[PDB]
Amino acid sequence: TSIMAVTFKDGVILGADSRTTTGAYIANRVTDKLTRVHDKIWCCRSGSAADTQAIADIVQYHLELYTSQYGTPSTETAASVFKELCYENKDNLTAGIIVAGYDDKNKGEVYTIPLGGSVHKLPYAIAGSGSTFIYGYCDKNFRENMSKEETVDFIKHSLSQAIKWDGSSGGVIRMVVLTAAGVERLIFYPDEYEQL
Amino acid sequence: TSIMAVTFKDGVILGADSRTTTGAYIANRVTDKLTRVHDKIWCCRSGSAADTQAIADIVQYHLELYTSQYGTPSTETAASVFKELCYENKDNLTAGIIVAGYDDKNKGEVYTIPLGGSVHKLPYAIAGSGSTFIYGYCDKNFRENMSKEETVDFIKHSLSQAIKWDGSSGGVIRMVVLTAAGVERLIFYPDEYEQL
Amino acid sequence: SDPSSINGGIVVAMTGKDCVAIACDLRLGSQSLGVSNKFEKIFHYGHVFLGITGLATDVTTLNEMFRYKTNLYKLKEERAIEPETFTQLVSSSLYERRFGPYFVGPVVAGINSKSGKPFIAGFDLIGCIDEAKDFIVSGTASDQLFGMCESLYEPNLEPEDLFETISQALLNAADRDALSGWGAVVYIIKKDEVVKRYLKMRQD
Amino acid sequence: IKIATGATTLAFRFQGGIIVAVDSRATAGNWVASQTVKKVIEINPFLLGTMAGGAADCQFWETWLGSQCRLHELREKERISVAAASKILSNLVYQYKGAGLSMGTMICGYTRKEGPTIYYVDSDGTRLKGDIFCVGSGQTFAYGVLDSNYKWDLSVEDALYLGKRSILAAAHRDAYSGGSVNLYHVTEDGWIYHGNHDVGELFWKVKEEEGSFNNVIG
Amino acid sequence: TTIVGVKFNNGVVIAADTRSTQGPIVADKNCAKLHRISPKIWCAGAGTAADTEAVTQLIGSNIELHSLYTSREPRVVSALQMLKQHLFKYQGHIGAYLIVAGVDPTGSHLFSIHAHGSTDVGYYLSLGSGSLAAMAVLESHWKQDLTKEEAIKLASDAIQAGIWNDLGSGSNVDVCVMEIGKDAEYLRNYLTPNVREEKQKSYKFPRGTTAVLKESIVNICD
Amino acid sequence: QFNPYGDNGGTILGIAGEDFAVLAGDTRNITDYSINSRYEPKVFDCGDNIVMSANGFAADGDALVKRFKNSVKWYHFDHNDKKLSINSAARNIQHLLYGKRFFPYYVHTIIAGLDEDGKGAVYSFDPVGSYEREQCRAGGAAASLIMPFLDNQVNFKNQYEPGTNGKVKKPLKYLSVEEVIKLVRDSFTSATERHIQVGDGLEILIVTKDGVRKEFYELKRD
Amino acid sequence: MDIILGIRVQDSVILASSKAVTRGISVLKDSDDKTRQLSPHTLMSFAGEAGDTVQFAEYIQANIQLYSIREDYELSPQAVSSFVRQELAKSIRSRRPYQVNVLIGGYDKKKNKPELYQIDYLGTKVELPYGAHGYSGFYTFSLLDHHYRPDMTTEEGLDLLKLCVQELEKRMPMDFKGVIVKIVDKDGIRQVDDF
Amino acid sequence: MDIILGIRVQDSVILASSKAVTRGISVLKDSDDKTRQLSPHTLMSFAGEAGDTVQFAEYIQANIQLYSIREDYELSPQAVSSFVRQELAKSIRSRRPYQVNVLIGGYDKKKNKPELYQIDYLGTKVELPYGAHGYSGFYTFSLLDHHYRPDMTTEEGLDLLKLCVQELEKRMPMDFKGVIVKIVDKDGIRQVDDF
Amino acid sequence: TQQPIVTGTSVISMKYDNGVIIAADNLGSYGSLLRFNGVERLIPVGDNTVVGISGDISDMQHIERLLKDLVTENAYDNPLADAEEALEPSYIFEYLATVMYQRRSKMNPLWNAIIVAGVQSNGDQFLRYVNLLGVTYSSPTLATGFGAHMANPLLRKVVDRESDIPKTTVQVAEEAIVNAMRVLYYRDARSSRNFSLAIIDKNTGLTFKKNLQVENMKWDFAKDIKGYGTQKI
Ligand SMILES: *[C@@](C)(CO)[C@](*)(O)[C@H](CC(C)C)NC(=O)[C@H](Cc1ccccc1)NC(=O)[C@H](CC(C)C)NC(=O)[C@H](CCc1ccccc1)NC(=O)CN1CCOCC1
Ligand SMILES: *[C@@](C)(CO)[C@](*)(O)[C@H](CC(C)C)NC(=O)[C@H](Cc1ccccc1)NC(=O)[C@H](CC(C)C)NC(=O)[C@H](CCc1ccccc1)NC(=O)CN1CCOCC1
Ligand SMILES: *[C@@](C)(CO)[C@](*)(O)[C@H](CC(C)C)NC(=O)[C@H](Cc1ccccc1)NC(=O)[C@H](CC(C)C)NC(=O)[C@H](CCc1ccccc1)NC(=O)CN1CCOCC1
Ligand SMILES: [Cl-]
Ligand SMILES: [Cl-]
Ligand SMILES: [Mg+2]
Ligand SMILES: [Mg+2]
Ligand SMILES: [Mg+2]
Ligand SMILES: [Mg+2]
Repeated sequence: TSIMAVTFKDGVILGADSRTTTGAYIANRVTDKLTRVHDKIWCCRSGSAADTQAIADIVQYHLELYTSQYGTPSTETAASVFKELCYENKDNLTAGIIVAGYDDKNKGEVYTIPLGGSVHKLPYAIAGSGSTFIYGYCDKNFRENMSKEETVDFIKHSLSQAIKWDGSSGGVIRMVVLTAAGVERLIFYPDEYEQL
Repeated sequence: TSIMAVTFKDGVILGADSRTTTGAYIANRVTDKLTRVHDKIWCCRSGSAADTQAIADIVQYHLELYTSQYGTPSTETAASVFKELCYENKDNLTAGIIVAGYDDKNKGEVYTIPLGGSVHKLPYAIAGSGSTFIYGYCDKNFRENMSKEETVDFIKHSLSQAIKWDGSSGGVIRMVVLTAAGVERLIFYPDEYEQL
Repeated sequence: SDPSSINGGIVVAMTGKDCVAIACDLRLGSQSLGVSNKFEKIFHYGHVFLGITGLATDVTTLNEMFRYKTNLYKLKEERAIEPETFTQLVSSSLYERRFGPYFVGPVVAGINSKSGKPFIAGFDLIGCIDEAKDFIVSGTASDQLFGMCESLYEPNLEPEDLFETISQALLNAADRDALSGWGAVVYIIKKDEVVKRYLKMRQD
Repeated sequence: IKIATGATTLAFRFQGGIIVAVDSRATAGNWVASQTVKKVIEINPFLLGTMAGGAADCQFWETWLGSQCRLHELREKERISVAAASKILSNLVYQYKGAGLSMGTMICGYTRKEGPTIYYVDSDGTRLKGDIFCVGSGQTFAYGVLDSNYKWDLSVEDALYLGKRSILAAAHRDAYSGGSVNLYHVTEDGWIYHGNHDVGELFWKVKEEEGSFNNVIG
Repeated sequence: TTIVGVKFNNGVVIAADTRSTQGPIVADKNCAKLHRISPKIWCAGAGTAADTEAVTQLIGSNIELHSLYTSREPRVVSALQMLKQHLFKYQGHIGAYLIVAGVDPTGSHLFSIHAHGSTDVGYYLSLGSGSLAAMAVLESHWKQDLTKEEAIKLASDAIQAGIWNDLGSGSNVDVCVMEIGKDAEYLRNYLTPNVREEKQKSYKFPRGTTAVLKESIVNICD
Repeated sequence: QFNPYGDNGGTILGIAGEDFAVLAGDTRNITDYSINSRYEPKVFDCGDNIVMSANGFAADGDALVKRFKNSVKWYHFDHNDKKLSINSAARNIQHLLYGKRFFPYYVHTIIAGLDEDGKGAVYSFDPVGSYEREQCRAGGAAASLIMPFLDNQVNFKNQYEPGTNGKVKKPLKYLSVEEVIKLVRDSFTSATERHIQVGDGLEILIVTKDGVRKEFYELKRD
Repeated sequence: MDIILGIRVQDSVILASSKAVTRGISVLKDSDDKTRQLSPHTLMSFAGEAGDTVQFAEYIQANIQLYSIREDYELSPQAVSSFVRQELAKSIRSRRPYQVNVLIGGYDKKKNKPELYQIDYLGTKVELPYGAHGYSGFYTFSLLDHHYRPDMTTEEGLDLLKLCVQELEKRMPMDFKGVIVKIVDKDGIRQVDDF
Repeated sequence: MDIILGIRVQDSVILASSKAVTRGISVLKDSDDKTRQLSPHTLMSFAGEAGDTVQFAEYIQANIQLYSIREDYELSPQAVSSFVRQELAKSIRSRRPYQVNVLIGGYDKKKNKPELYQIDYLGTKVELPYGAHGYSGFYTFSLLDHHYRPDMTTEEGLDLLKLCVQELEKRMPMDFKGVIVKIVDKDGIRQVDDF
Repeated sequence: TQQPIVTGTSVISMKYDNGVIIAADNLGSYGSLLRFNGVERLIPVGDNTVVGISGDISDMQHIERLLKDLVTENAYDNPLADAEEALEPSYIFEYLATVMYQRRSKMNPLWNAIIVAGVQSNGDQFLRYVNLLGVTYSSPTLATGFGAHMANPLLRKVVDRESDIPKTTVQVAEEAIVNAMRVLYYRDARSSRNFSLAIIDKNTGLTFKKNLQVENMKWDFAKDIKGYGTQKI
């Protein structure tokens, strides 16, 4: 996997590749790693496909029950539920999750949750095996309060490089845009991003 | 280690950090990883400090004996001697070496020699533990036939990022410039490169 | 220390024209040491026949278990259990011990009393059903039995002919296996009569 | 690969020379590879060797032994002693000790100076002179019949039967022993072969005539 | 095993080979790997044979009770959810690799499930030892907007690739077609391209060949 | 760690008649669950009316055959073009195999031909050089399936004369070349059904005083 | 770890059990009785892991004696052997199994027949004319296979047994310090003091 | 494996060695002589790894006999023991060491004194009044420590030895099939046939 | 005893009526890192043979040097080096197979899988495989690594047996190879889009095609795929 989430002026954008592997075999070349846990709280999944699915399903259940009782949960609240599961079951899980959401008060927020189950709030986050190859690129090119089009290009160029160098990453580049306007899904195919 | 060598208009430039580690302890913070095997054929050393020193010493001996008999050796010839040692003793060595040299006919050339002992001629090369974090950056920013000042900036910015993210890299950035003019040594300190 | 090959033994079952046959060797050993030449591996509950190979303690235990369950079945249902139903019972019972299984290779054989159709089936140690038209094999000489049955078998054999085919399949398979032999028994099963024959074989 | 196979071999000294008796079965795990294996190696017309452990190791080196014995008598103009022949083999395998040879054999012969002689030779270097030896997976079963019925003053006929009956006892109980029985009688003038006997037919024949094996229905 | 699933215009089709192994030995030459969870939800199974049958029957039972309780026809996502949560709980120890497909009031669906509890969505899928051979065919010949007849052809061709090129797969091709608004049609032995040739000789023995020690009539009656 | 051995599957079969001998083998070559070749011969004419096959690890098998063929060539040079008898070839092969006792050829070797009396002869070897002459021998993956069938049909084991109370055995007799080929074909079609590593094709080499003849038959390719 | 033998003859069952108890390089005792009376006409000998053997034998003994008091009736050898088998069959899949092998010699008073049962630690039961556990069978079975007749007397059975012990004393590596012999018949259980 | 004992008395050295040869669960022989005469007044007993024992003993025997012929003179027990020690000392650092333990009993004709040397497979030499190898010492030393006197006769030494063999036969787990006893004195080497 | 470091993935090949085709991608992987992108793994020997190599790249470069030296050695004292006594595919293969088996027998293998494709002097097609174990086999289609699992099934649909070879044209055979390389790019995690392809024909000789790309790929359907089961958005 190569995944990332980036905050910008109008909100936040999640990005991911579409590759799922069993050793060197690609079990799924059109995987959707960007998954909804609430209307405007999404997550990027990396690590075990089984573990990350089971976790995301439980979080979605918790946030649905939260909403019925206490109204719309914060992005911080969603990250806390993820953390609780990842931390308390650290011995039996292999899950690297990035939580991203849009509030009206707090605007775009990004929380990353590595293997151990720690939580880290950041302006942007990268994760997955392919992220290693773009730490330098992302650090040099990230700016706060970017526009939607700038942020889309940043994610596109970043994941393009991650895919190029990482054998465990590839396929299409999926993106999910979270703003006050609503939820927008984007997709970018090899013929476009490879020749960037 | 973080090391690299980059060809440009007037010749080639070698670049390296200055960190030597024993586990997490820094045994030497001012190491010189750029080493001369001939007047205008140098190498970047990564991997085992003992192995790479022993190899470079043998190559320097072979090229000195070559010069006494057959005159100045090519950069390709130097890379071949390195390869021969690394390939035939692959079971007992841990050495990632980049060979760089300046001919008048061939101009600047760069050969990289990974663990297995294979040889790869390239426009530029990166190696060492810290190189992983700048594959994306270097691929996006490298251009052929750069100027001396452009190439120095490229190496400086690249190794700056490699040092920033890699715990096994750090200290000063050493550089060696190989042109028709001669041999020039450069050094860049933390206060400069960190805040790039 | 491989539970399925400590005691040794084999079972084979075949279908014919309006009949079925099931046969087994009589050996029980402790690895190289032969211990008993009277250890029968075929049991019956009403008109349904069950052969069991593998670890002898589990063979004995499972027979006692299926006797238990088929006796209660009959008391509540007021009728004898049929082969198809019994096959499912065996499968359920084995899978109940999925993560601590009985080390066995059971084989069901019988004729449905209502339809008159010949029926055989085989299982693995965790209860996977292997239904077959032709034949089923089990035991330490299963490879040998597969080879004999696949060449010797033909469809719609008469009881007297079927007897010779299954007997020869068992005998020659058992002689190429160290842990099988020491006697043999063959059941020939018709709609309303069952004949049991002991075979003469080499005792080494 | 699998060199560790089962067997029952015996050899004993008596008034009329030496009896050698062996089974014929070879196994690769539970799989019966052969029922017709020759486990007596005819080293020369006067010397016999038994196969137990590695089949190849026994075949190869006891054939090699026959070559050394032929060279001895060409140079010395005299028959080689059983002692000297056995020691050539034991010294040889001792050189290979640790490498992984697998051997348990009885070297049998009858000479003037020695009389009937048996040496147990083994792949870890052991060389033992003795009157009765039994080797293989079924050696214990055969020993029981031998010990209880053995006497020095046995006739040639009765001694041949005893060796045959002892192998049968092992063939019956030991799973890795059986097939057929090969008999040999070693005299001062050379060995005499006393035929191949299928255990299947032999068992039923002995059961009826002897009254033994009542536990078995026949 | 080789198993596949292919979506088409008005529904979905799944297929499977019929070989069952026990080491290098073929235990069953004509076993059924297509399972019915509900009337219009079917499942192709690879991996541990007992586990695929057991897990599919358990979820099928609970799906039936659920359908009766809710007075509704069962949904594929319910079977998917119940299967994956069961498999996840057992941490891969239940070796069931499934292709779940069917039609329900929501529409037509095609999923795969792995032993550890991960699920995937797709228009074409393949599982089992011969999945690479089958996937090679699917990647070569699949297109959008397949008809019923085209999907059956593609699915069976993918299974054939497994039959011929994978030693784990063989014998026949089973198919099940689930079309919207129609009953699901289970096509047992849709193709039989591995018929055994006539033997050179009959091995029927003369009667009395086998030596017999004892005969006795067995009492099966009360 | 590097493992210098592999398993290329396949099975072979040698039968000896009165004035002839056959050495058969399937033409399939495999690694794990993949097919490498559907037609890769492993039964060879080595000269002097000797046919040979070394089944198991194909690299060791080809090396052995190659060394034996070379041994035959030098036997002619050193001994005035004398014909290498089948028994002499057998002893020579023992020394080839045992020469690598501590790093063995991972193969089961079978040779066939005619003895010095003109009678059919088959010799079989274990991986380290123990050998034996036999009327009948199957080797390789499906040996366990084929061999007990041969015992029953060639050597008439467990078959007694009808009506004789199992007292009189069925008498041994030589089979014709036609009857032997029938048994070979039926042996391989049965092994093909139940063993995954056996199939594709069957190549038989028949040896008479006239020379070495070949016959080929198709097998199931699944 | 030792020698327990059993022979069923015409009118009785004879059990022979070694007297040695060894721990390390020391024979701690040379007069150990490796048997328990389960009922007046049923005797059980045992061999296996230290501690487990006696603990198991006495546990069985207690259960059979409890049954006898409750019903005022003696269980048949077949019934006792089945009970013992089931206990071992339970044991083998427990957290810590009983590593005990047993022989059960009994005289059935209803059938007027002697009966010998062999049960290993896995719960593997067989009825036999003669039986053994451990390596003992490897030596004696060929002798019994030969000399054993089904119509033998008790005295003939004792001579056949002596022959077995002699072969064991000759060919076995360990010194097992002789055997205690006990006879089970219609009149109950008694010990042979001079063997 | 097993029992080699040695006792040095006033005027002689007595060596006792077990007769059993065991391989697996079978006693292959019960009359094995675990000793070689190195010279007319020097005897060596041995125990250890199968094959190595005899191969080593005979190799030493050959070397000492070669010396005797060359010099027309018998080497002293002390000289022979030193030679034997050195060979074992070389062996222990070889590719495959001799796993053999020995006792060397000899009568020095120049000193008119009996001498007993104990040498293990490492090349560890000690001169002793009494000695043993393996587990044998664990049983007998306390007996010898008590009953042994330095001025004993040969007959008194044989009785002391009988007492040791009796304790071994009582407490040792394995049956070693008795011992062959040999005496070394001024008149040379002889065997006690009835023990 | 070795472990491979820089590796090359599948090599695929097949026979057609007048010759053979062989292909392999231009990637040198360093574990999961796709480190080197300009690696040629098809190496021509003369004008009638092409050796396709997968596995360890350092060992591949060694074999390149051996083949290059073989051509030099064959030309020594050989007036017919460019005619009757030129190097044949069968000569080149047997040499490599000898070397591979000798190296495995010294427990120091060349960690490669090799396919030698070419046309003999009499016009016969040559196609044979050899690997680190010294194992050799021939078939109308041959492939290494993932190619064995995914390419062979596709290529065997064209040429399923010997009799299908005269019926298969160079246009059809090349189409199947190019299709197979696309499937490998879809499904092999250590593959690249860029590859090389070589045709050895008995009439038109050796045609070596560099810098080919996988094209006409299907990715559009990916946009319709949402979630992993229940998700609708
Ligand atoms: C990139 C690939 C790596 O960062 C991404 O992180 C993606 C994340 C997506 C899918 C959400 N990760 C994967 O694709 C993931 C890689 C992986 C593998 C193993 C452990 C952790 C991560 N792949 C999987 O989870 C696959 C998905 C299947 C094919 C649908 N599952 C496996 O590979 C299973 C997992 C078993 C397991 C191992 C350790 C911890 C948890 C689960 N493994 C196998 O099936 C083993 N396989 C059997 C055949 O022999 C080769 C090995
Ligand atoms: C960066 C750091 C990594 O890519 C660079 O490559 C530099 C290259 C420069 C020095 C030319 N590499 C190192 O600094 C190198 C890291 C390393 C360590 C071990 C194996 C390979 C690479 N460091 C060293 O070589 C140090 C140099 C000493 C401190 C002067 N040596 C060690 O760490 C030694 C090496 C022993 C060794 C192991 C395996 C292969 C070859 C040699 N290791 C130790 O002393 C072990 N140490 C003992 C105390 O307990 C902690 C471990
Ligand atoms: C293709 C054909 C192969 O991958 C398919 O995937 C099919 C799937 C269909 C049948 C649902 N798979 C099999 O046929 C499967 C392959 C297999 C084997 C072993 C483990 C996993 C998968 N075969 C089986 O499941 C057989 C079914 C038999 C033939 C009825 N079962 C066995 O081989 C069992 C394995 C049982 C098991 C227990 C615990 C964990 C995993 C599996 N093995 C035996 O019976 C072997 N042995 C025989 C002697 O008695 C002791 C057990
Ligand atoms: Cl996923
Ligand atoms: Cl340094
Ligand atoms: Mg990629
Ligand atoms: Mg048998
Ligand atoms: Mg037997
Ligand atoms: Mg097949």
